[PDB]
Amino acid sequence: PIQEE
Amino acid sequence: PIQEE
Amino acid sequence: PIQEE
Amino acid sequence: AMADLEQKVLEMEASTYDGVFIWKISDFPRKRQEAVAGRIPAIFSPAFYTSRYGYKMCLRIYLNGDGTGRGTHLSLFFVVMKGPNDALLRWPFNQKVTLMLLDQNNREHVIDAFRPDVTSSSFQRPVNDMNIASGCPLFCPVSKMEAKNSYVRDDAIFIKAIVDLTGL
Amino acid sequence: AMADLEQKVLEMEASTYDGVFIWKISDFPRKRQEAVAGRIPAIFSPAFYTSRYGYKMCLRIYLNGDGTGRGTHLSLFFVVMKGPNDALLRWPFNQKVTLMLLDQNNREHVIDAFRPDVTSSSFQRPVNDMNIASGCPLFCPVSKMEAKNSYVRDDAIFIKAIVDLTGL
Amino acid sequence: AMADLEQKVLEMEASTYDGVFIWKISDFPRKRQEAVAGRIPAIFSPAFYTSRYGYKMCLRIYLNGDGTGRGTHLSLFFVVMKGPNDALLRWPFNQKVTLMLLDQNNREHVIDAFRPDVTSSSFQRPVNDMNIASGCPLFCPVSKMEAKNSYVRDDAIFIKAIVDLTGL
Repeated sequence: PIQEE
Repeated sequence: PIQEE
Repeated sequence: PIQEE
Repeated sequence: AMADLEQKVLEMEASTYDGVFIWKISDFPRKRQEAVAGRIPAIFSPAFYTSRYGYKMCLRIYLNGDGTGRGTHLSLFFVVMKGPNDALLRWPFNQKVTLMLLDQNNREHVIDAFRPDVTSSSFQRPVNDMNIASGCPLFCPVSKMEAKNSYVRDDAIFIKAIVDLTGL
Repeated sequence: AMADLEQKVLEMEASTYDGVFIWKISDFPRKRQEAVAGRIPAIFSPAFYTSRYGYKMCLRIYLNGDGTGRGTHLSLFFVVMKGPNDALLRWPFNQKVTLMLLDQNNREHVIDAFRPDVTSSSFQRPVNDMNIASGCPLFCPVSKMEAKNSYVRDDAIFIKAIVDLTGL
Repeated sequence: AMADLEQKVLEMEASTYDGVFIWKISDFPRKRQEAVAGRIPAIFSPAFYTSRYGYKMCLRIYLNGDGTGRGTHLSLFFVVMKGPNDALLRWPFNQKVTLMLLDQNNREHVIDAFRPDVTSSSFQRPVNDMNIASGCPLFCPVSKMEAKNSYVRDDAIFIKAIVDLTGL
C-alpha cells in the first residue's frame, strides 16, 4: 500500500 | 402468488 | 448461580 | 424531523439481513376492529433484507381480508420494495417465499409458500417506493385465528416470513 | 422523548444477537468510588440476545460487592429480561452462561460459569421488566483487579458473557 | 445534539461486522466536479468492522486523484480508525485488504489488493481518531470509469472492500 499525500 | 386488489 | 441480595 | 428520526430508528430496530422476519402485531383486537370497520384495511410491516446489501422487502396484511378473502379471511401479502442496492441485483425477483401465522402452542402453524410470477409487475425492479403486493388472499380463515385457538395470545399474533436464499 | 430516543439508539448500538457480549466499562476509577461510597452500588449493562428473536438478557455488576462479596469482591450477575418474543420461547431459561473479566494482556482471564437453577425465579418467564439477577457474588477479589494487574488499563475494564446456544 | 444523534443513527445504519463493505456514492457528477475544482478533494466512507468487537475501519476516495494519481486517476485508500476495543486487538493491523470498483454490468470489476506494510504508521494502533490512509493512488484511470463504461449508472458508483479474516 501507498499512503495518501 | 396472487396480487392484492 | 446465586441471587443478588 | 424529530418524529421522522424516530421512524428511522424503529425501522432499523426491526430490520433483519438473512431473509427471515418475525412480525409481532400487538393490540390485535383493536387493529382487527379498525379493519372490519374499514378505517384501516391494511398494515405494512417494517422492512427486511435477503443479505446486508440484498433485496429490500416487507409484508402487508389485511386483518379482515382482501379480494377473494375480503370479509372471510386474514390476507397476507409479500412486497418487493425499492432497495438502495437494486442496481447490483438480478431482476425479476425470483426467490421462494414462505409465509406463516405462528401457533403460540407450537402445535400447528398456518403455512404456505410460493415462487414469484416472473411476468408479474410485483416482482420487477421497483420504480416506485413499493411494488404491488402479492401473496395469499386466503391465508387463514378469520374463524380459525381470532376466535379462540392458539394463534392469538395476550392480544397479539406473530407472522413469520422466510425468503429462500438459493442463488444469492 | 429527546433523551428517550437517545437511549433507544444507545441500546441498539450495543445489542448483539449471537449470545456473545463484551461490556466495556470506562471511567472505572470513578464508578469504583461511587460504589464504595454506596452512592451507586450497581450498574446494568445494555441488553443482548441469544438470536434475532431469542431471549433478552443483560448483566449487573457491583464494583464493591454484593452479599457474601460485599466490600471484598467484584460481584457480577446475569439477568433474564422480558423480551418481545418470550411467548415463542421455552421456559424456564436453561442455557449455560459463562462470565469473564478480560486480562488486557491476554495472560489470565477471570472466568466462571453456571447452569441455570430451573427452580429459581431468576429463570422463569419474566412478569416484570427484569427478573432477580443471579450469578457470581465472589467473581473477583477487589485486590486482584482494580489495584494493579492487567485487568484495568487506561481506566477501563472489559467484561465478557457467552450464552451457550445448545438446544436453540 | 439532534443533528449529532442523526449522525449516529446514519453511521449505525451503514456499519457491517464481517469485514465486507459496499459503499454507494450517489450524486457522482456533482461530487466528481467538487473534486476537480478542489473544493472537496476527498470523501471518507462510513465505518465498518472485522467482527462485532474487532478493528474499526473506513475508506477514503479522491474522485480526481491523490499524489501520483492527481488529475488522472480515482485514488482509493484504506483507513484504520481508533476502535472501542483496540486494547483487545493485536497490533499492528496485518489483514489482507481487497478494494474494488464494481461494474454495474458484472462484466469486469476493477480490483486490487494488498497486505499491510507492518512498519508503516498507517497500521499501528491508532493514537488519533484515524491513521494516515494507505492504499491505491492509481486505482482507476478517470477515463476508465466516469466517462462512459458501466461503472457509473444513474449517477452513482459502488465501491467494495473485503478485509481477509485469516487469524481472527
